[PDB]
Amino acid sequence: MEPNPNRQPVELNRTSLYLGLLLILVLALLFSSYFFN
Amino acid sequence: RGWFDILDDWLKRDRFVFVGWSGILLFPCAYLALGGWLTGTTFVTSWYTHGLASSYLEGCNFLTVAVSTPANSMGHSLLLLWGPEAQGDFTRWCQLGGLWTFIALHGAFGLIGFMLRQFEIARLVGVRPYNAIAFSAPIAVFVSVFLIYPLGQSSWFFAPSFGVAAIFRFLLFFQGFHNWTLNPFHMMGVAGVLGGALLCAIHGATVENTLFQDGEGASTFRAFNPTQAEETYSMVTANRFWSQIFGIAFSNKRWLHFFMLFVPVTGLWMSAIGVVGLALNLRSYDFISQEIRAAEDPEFETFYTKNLLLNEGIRAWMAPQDQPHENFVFPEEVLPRGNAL
Amino acid sequence: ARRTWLGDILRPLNSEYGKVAPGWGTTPLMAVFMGLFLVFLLIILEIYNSTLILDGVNVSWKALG
Amino acid sequence: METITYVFIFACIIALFFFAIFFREPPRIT
Amino acid sequence: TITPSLKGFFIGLLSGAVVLGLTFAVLIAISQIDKVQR
Amino acid sequence: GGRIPLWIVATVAGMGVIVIVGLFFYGAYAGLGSSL
Amino acid sequence: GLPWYRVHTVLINDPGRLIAAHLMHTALVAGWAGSMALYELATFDPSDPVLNPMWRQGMFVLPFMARLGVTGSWSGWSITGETGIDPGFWSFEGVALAHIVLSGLLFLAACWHWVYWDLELFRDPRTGEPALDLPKMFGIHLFLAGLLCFGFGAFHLTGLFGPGMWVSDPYGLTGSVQPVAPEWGPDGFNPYNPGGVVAHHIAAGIVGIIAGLFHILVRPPQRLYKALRMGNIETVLSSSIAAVFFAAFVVAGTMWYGSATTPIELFGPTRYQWDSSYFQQEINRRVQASLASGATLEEAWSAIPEKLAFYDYIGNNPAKGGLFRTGPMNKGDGIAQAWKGHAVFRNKEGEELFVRRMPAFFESFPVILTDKNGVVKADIPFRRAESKYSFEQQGVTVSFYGGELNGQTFTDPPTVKSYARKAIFGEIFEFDTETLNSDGIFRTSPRGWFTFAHAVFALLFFFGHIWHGARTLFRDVFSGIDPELSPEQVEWGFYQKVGDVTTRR
Amino acid sequence: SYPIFTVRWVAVHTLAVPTIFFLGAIAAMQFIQR
Amino acid sequence: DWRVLVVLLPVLLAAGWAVRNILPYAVKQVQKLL
Amino acid sequence: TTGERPFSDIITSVRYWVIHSITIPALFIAGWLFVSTGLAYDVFGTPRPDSYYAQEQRSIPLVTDRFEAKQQVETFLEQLK
Amino acid sequence: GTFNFMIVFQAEHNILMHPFHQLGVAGVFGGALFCAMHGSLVTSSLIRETTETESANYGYKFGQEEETYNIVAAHGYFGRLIFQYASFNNSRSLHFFLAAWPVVGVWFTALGISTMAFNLNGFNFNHSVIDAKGNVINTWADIINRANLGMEVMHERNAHNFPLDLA
Amino acid sequence: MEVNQLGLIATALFVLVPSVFLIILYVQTESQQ
Ligand code: CLA
Ligand code: CLA
Ligand code: CLA
Ligand code: CLA
Ligand code: CLA
Ligand SMILES: CC(C)=CCC/C(C)=C/CC/C(C)=C/CC/C(C)=C/CC/C(C)=C/CC/C(C)=C/CC/C(C)=C/CC/C(C)=C/CC/C(C)=C/CC1=CC(=O)C(C)=C(C)C1=O
Ligand SMILES: CC1=C(/C=C/C(C)=C/C=C/C(C)=C/C=C/C=C(C)/C=C/C=C(C)/C=C/C2=C(C)CCCC2(C)C)C(C)(C)CCC1
Ligand SMILES: CC1=C(/C=C/C(C)=C/C=C/C(C)=C/C=C/C=C(C)/C=C/C=C(C)/C=C/C2=C(C)CCCC2(C)C)C(C)(C)CCC1
Ligand SMILES: CC1=C(/C=C/C(C)=C/C=C/C(C)=C/C=C/C=C(C)/C=C/C=C(C)/C=C/C2=C(C)CCCC2(C)C)C(C)(C)CCC1
Ligand code: OEX
Ligand SMILES: [Cl-]
Ligand SMILES: [Cl-]
Ligand SMILES: [Fe+2]
Repeated sequence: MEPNPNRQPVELNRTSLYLGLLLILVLALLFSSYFFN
Repeated sequence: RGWFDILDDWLKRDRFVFVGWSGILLFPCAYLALGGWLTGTTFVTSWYTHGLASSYLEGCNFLTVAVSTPANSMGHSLLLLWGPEAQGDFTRWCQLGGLWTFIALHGAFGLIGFMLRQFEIARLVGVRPYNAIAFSAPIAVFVSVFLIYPLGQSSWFFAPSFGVAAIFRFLLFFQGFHNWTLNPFHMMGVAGVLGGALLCAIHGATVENTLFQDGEGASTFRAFNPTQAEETYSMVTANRFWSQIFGIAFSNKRWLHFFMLFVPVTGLWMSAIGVVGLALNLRSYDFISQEIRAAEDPEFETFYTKNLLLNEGIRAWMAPQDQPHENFVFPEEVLPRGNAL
Repeated sequence: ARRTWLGDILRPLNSEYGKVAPGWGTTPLMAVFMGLFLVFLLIILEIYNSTLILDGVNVSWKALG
Repeated sequence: METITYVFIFACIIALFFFAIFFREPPRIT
Repeated sequence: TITPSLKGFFIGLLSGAVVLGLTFAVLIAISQIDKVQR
Repeated sequence: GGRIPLWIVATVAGMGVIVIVGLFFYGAYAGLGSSL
Repeated sequence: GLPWYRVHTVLINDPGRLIAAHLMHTALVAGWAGSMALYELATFDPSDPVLNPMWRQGMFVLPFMARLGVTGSWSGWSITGETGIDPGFWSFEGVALAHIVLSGLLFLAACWHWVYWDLELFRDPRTGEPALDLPKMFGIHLFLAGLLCFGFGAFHLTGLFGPGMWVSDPYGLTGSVQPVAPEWGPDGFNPYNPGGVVAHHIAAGIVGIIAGLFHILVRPPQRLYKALRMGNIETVLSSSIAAVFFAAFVVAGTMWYGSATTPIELFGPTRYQWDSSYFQQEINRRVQASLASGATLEEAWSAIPEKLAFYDYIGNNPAKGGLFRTGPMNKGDGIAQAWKGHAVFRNKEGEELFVRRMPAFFESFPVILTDKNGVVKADIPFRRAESKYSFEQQGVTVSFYGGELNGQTFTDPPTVKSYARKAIFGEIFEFDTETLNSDGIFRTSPRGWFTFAHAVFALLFFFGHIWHGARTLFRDVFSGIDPELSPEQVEWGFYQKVGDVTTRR
Repeated sequence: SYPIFTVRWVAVHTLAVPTIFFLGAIAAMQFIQR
Repeated sequence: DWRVLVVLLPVLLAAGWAVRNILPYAVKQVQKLL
Repeated sequence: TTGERPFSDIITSVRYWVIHSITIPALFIAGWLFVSTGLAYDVFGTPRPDSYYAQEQRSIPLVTDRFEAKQQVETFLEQLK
Repeated sequence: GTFNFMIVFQAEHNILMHPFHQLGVAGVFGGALFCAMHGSLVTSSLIRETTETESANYGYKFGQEEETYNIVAAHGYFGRLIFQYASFNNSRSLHFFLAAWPVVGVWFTALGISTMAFNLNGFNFNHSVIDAKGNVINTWADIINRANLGMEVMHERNAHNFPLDLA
Repeated sequence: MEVNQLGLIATALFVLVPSVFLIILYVQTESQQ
């Protein structure tokens, strides 16, 4: 049986990392207060 | 070569206003929602639903005129002209707030029409349909605010009335009753709206101040050609500027313009979610930890506790007139009031 | 690709990819059922909403007694 | 512990600022 | 039985039909008179 | 066919709005809606 | 490489791994059901279905098991309060175990399909290409859906071969699982009639069998196949999402307004039952009937089942909660223990006085007493200096009839004011606040939490309908417009009909 | 050799016509008095 | 009642006046449609 | 560019202004008479300055029932007769 | 504290009824709309340069000489969504439009705050409508005013010894 | 303050889990070239 031909690689560049982290950190900082209530 | 294909042909002709299949839903409804509003704001009262005047005929100006919501006694009745409440009497329909549902429903179907229009013109021209997609954010705001909110509530009476000052009243309702400013979904909406206006001005001014000198005249507009293949500003100089002024800057023109789509569309979507919670009085009204300290410790004061006094003033002072159907009677001695005022 | 007993059995159910009736086919008929189902959903909605009022249809909790 | 949590996130954002600026992928032409 | 609101339902139902019908009557006509050359 | 100079249509039209709007503003001070 | 937001596109032309991912999703969802139920069982207190029903206790899945007839625990309790029962294997716990075994068997099946993705079954015999005949698949699945919808109505709900469903009287006092006969007439479309739920499933079950049959045998028209890109599995996702959000709005609304399938003993009351003093009307009907029938005050009120008076209390109104006020309703006002009695205010003249009730809109509300005519005769003043209606000045008293305080009168103004303040919530209860260390702030009910989630999810799925619908109809330009588009196709008047070069001039 | 009556003609007049009617009723209103 | 004809008369003359003034040119357009 | 007649060529055209110096003012007058005759008040049910309250009254005639609402506003209106 | 500030400003100046705040909203809603419109329209007319398995964003390389979208095609779409002449075919006018609209509107809302500092407040139509007897006939402005009052009487509840809050 | 004790586990997981995800995909992106 042949190995699956539908596999692709995944990419996350460094700007997308910075954008993602900024998003999560700001989200955490907006909601943290409501979680502590 | 049948009648359908013939009609498709005629609907899809290139003319001063394209029509399309979507025009068949859109145009009747867009025209009626708009005629409804102009008609009611010029001639129609709010006396029997609200105890308010609301037309030019009655002496209101453009700021105070409005098509107001039906009386709270109508519940969520569709208020069809031909239905059990107005029984086909056009005059009674108007007086019961039948034009509120008329505007809101034809409006709702007009918005569908418009988004299908964007779909139809984008397919026939061969572009990608991201303008249509972006318009999903206006729709979600509309349906959550004007439909879902009062459906969670006791009646249409508590949706927004269609009018400038009337929408002002609605903003203050949500402060006093929902403490909506505290709500993390409104804040993200706010970040989205202002984020967008910021992106709007900053991208427009950057293009206009990294222009290439392409003509001899002091008016730099004349020297763009819509068919030129050449970028009309330097992305490179614009990047170096913002890198050196701000620390980071865009390098990708596609990411930039996609981000301009993303930011405002997302903020509106977040606020829509927040209003849905409010449909059920699921507010972000209080911080519990604050209330327990403040109850026990009368020297503890924050801007959080200050604003809930202000909300308390709003509720008590506006409720009787803003909700006549509850016949509230607050004798003087029970109104909350700071010293002297 | 891998043959299996159960595959051979289900084989004809995934065998007519791309087969269509000609032209318009049953579309006019489909459209009828569509029109009916809509009016039927109007009735259901207007009963729930109380713009349709029917004898012996007491739309309330009190209709469980 | 609430105070600590708030300051740690804020602190992290400032450090992310730092890397996003001095340790960006550098833009390169054509 | 046959209630007022049911009478009204059919009024609304039949009026929507007119408007749609009449509207598509007009539209078929015009598409037939003013065809694209091709 | 092009017999009226367009600048003319524009000054008359323009004055026409000016008139009707000033009516609407005079009426904020007279009659219904004036506080009187 | 693939961007992060596109990783799962690798399944689009791999039917086996698509089945493997779908199996894993199913396994995780059945897994969740099992774990939620066990956590609920580990925290449910079944000792008082009157003042501490499941819906005060933050129970989310318990009530759905009870709604279809699972009412009992291997521990011997049932939710009706019967002690001594024996439910067989299909107890709350057995339902939970089942879903976990299911989760585990589904997980293995997924391993097998991921590894053996290259099944001949999935290949078009002509071309050798992966290919799913979606039109016939629709007819097969539809036909199965009708069999099950039919059988579920025909056997489970009737009691023919099964337990029936939860039914109750209009005031949620005597609910139970009973078989239901269908209602075939017009009142079967009344949401508050449970026989219409039976009729619906039998009738729709047959329609789905028949249509199923139609969709297996009759090929789609060429016009529709082309218009709806029926060779494209993403069209099925576009329309499938649209259907799911249609259905999520509906279940949201029936939860909020209430229907025969959202009974108040499982989910709690509605806000509208507070707006319209629904339970209060009925309470008053009984005290007047007791009384005309020659009972005393003490007797007429003592005659009031506590369960009924507990509905007549804003603390159980689902529209008094808050978004980040978490946990059960018991975490807020506490665990209800007893009814204190119905409170009666009289001024110094002996007029009966009525505390004006708090509306769902108001986090806080003043204390205002009125006579049977709506005329204000007392209040708790804010500014004291010009006050003229103080309980002190008017000599307001409270007497209690029924309940724990039955036949007791208080007259000292601070105590009177105290009950006046609770009277705005409706009927007056004694709460346990230590046990859950309750903070005294109202939470919402499962009725509230379920409406909120499904109304939100549905709205979000609207955008999923729009995204994947656009992607089906514009697949050909997903990556960009034609680089040799020419300004004649896009300039005006070039073509009589837009985007159709056969109509040049 | 243009046409007079077009879809465009219709849209234009759909809005123009009742715009003036309204501007005339509203004009009359400035003279209503209590 | 009588107020309605009052209101309606000017619209009719506006119709008749535009009717008669445009009639000749409007006929050529219908002929031209084959 | 799509075959209609250009706007700027219409509103300077003499045939245009011949028709419209009649239609525009006839419409402006129609709409006037709609208000001046008092008809607009009756088509829409809008209260006149003298018919919001009855002389010694200070209550709103707020509608308060759903299926009797027609009858309600009618009752309030006979209390002005 | 920001929210405290904007509540008190409304009770003391009726900023919502002030035209310059209405233009700031117009600037700030209009800005967000034009941001989305411009972003969706450029995004709709990207020229194909990538495959289905990659970010179209990789179709642009920093510093490329050619433009990366077809504006004629974008004009052609938005022109037909409205009509031809309500849409831009010149990129310079378009980008200056994006700049000017939110900038101007926010000049005004900043001027509004600057001028309500000298208590030239928003329009006041409290009791502007009365009947033939002389009764007040409320509008939505009077409702606003009631909410405004509830703010007035509660804010800085201990700090006022005399009947008017004159600053 | 008398604050919600799961607030802390909640915030930490809210932050950590999406972050680790982004990092994992970034570092293996760099390991390719
Ligand atoms: C064409 C677009 C369009 C759309 C989408 C709508 C949509 C709507 N209108 Mg609007 N309306 C339109 C055009 C449209 N209207 C036009 C052109 C006018 C001007 C005449 C109006 C005037 C108008 C008024 C005055 C009112 C509405 C109202 C409504 C709402 C209720 C309609 C209803 O119950 O339908 C019911 C009817 C249908 C759904 C039609 C279904 C057609 C069936 C399937 C065919 C039946 C055919 C027949 C039985 C077969 C032959 C039988 C035999 C005897 C020969 C709804 C939002 C009401 C509203 O807003 O309430 C607040 C309202 O009061 N409309
Ligand atoms: C810093 C100030 C600020 C900012 C930037 C915002 C921003 C926002 N607010 Mg918040 N607000 C604020 C302060 C602010 N707010 C304060 C202090 C309060 C007091 C509590 C409120 C109270 C408040 C309420 C009560 C609501 C908002 C809402 C919103 C959102 C509205 C989005 C929108 O465009 O809807 C505009 C409307 C639409 C986009 C709907 C569709 C529009 C269609 C396309 C109309 C088409 C027009 C048609 C062509 C014809 C018109 C012609 C005619 C007029 C001539 C947005 C996120 C709303 C929200 O969250 O919505 C979910 C909402 O209901 N705000
Ligand atoms: C072997 C069969 C089986 C049985 C008997 C049950 C039985 C139960 N499950 Mg489990 N479950 C199963 C399989 C099964 N499950 C699987 C495979 C999964 C993984 C998805 C789950 C996941 C699951 C969850 C997540 C939950 C349950 C729950 C429950 C309980 C309530 C069920 C309920 O209210 O459904 C209600 C179901 C519906 C209302 C579905 C309606 C279907 C809609 C209307 C679609 C119609 C579309 C159709 C194609 C169109 C038809 C056309 C027509 C013309 C015919 C009950 C004990 C609940 C519970 O209490 O858990 C503890 C719960 O929350 N189950
Ligand atoms: C439809 C789903 C659903 C619903 C309605 C409920 C409902 C309920 N659950 Mg259950 N639960 C669910 C799913 C659900 N659950 C799942 C999936 C799990 C496993 C995680 C559990 C695990 C669970 C436990 C362990 C407990 C409950 C409990 C409860 C009850 C109270 C919960 C509460 O206070 O919520 C509070 C809700 C909120 C504070 C709202 C949070 C919403 C956040 C803020 C959204 C995030 C925003 C996002 C990040 C924004 C970014 C977007 C943008 C950038 C794109 C209530 C009956 C409790 C109970 O009483 O049990 C007896 C309890 O202890 N649930
Ligand atoms: C049955 C539902 C369903 C299914 C099967 C799919 C399937 C797909 N979508 Mg659609 N989509 C849906 C619903 C669905 N979508 C809805 C409701 C929305 C609106 C929110 C979208 C919005 C959407 C967009 C905008 C895009 C897709 C794309 C895609 C494809 C790639 C997605 C991917 O790799 O995700 C990868 C996602 C991750 C690796 C992480 C996401 C983590 C999220 C943000 C939080 C996770 C929540 C948590 C797991 C709990 C589950 C949620 C709850 C509902 C149960 C794939 C074909 C993409 C596409 O078109 O590519 C061609 C794309 O760009 N979808
Ligand atoms: C000590 C401590 C604890 C301090 C306390 C301080 C304090 C109180 C902090 C509170 C923080 C707080 C919680 C804030 C929360 C903020 C909040 C509400 C979050 C929003 C979250 C959210 C997800 C909202 C949804 C909407 C959303 C997606 C909005 C995004 C907004 C956003 C980031 C917009 C972009 C902003 C902007 C300035 C962009 C700069 C762009 C820029 C570089 C352009 C320059 C440029 C232009 C060109 O034209 C060209 C050509 C080039 C080349 C070019 O480069
Ligand atoms: C409702 C209804 C209906 C219909 C209706 C309609 C459709 C209407 C229309 C209407 C319209 C269609 C209207 C219009 C109006 C208009 C107006 C009223 C205008 C005004 C304007 C002005 C005032 C302006 C001015 C100005 C300024 C201020 C500034 C800027 C510039 C200018 C100059 C513009 C029907 C029949 C179905 C029946 C039922 C109901
Ligand atoms: C195909 C299709 C579909 C489906 C469809 C269907 C499923 C259908 C159904 C249908 C139906 C299922 C229908 C029904 C109907 C019904 C009716 C319409 C009825 C009526 C009734 C009446 C009207 C009656 C009356 C009365 C009364 C009430 C009382 C007295 C007597 C009398 C008789 C008068 C869809 C959508 C998915 C889409 C795609 C396509
Ligand atoms: C293997 C096996 C087995 C076993 C099994 C088991 C043991 C299972 C488990 C399972 C389970 C144990 C599962 C569970 C699941 C869970 C889930 C899957 C969850 C989910 C979650 C989520 C998704 C959430 C979300 C969220 C959050 C977190 C926050 C809030 C909001 C929301 C809701 C969004 C047996 C022996 C039988 C057989 C053989 C094999
Ligand atoms: O500090 Mn801050 O807030 Ca301006 O007014 Mn006077 O002062 Mn006080 O009062 Mn209102
Ligand atoms: Cl303050
Ligand atoms: Cl002072
Ligand atoms: Fe740009």
